[PDB]
Amino acid sequence: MQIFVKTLTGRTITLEVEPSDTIENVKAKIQDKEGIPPDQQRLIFAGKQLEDGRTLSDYNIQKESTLHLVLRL
Repeated sequence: MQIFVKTLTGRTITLEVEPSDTIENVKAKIQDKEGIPPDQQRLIFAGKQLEDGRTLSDYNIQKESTLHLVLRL
């Protein structure tokens, strides 16, 4: 399924994911597409900071949902 990742720069990238995918794997996908190292990535959805070990389905992230990417040093 397609999801959107909104960056602070104002740019939004599209990811192809499955609800069974872990947050860690999503961050890996972001690295492959944009080159941002996972340890610098903070993902936000529905006011929650997403935890690496959990899956997208755990957070009820549906298709065409938008995640917010904030970078930590």
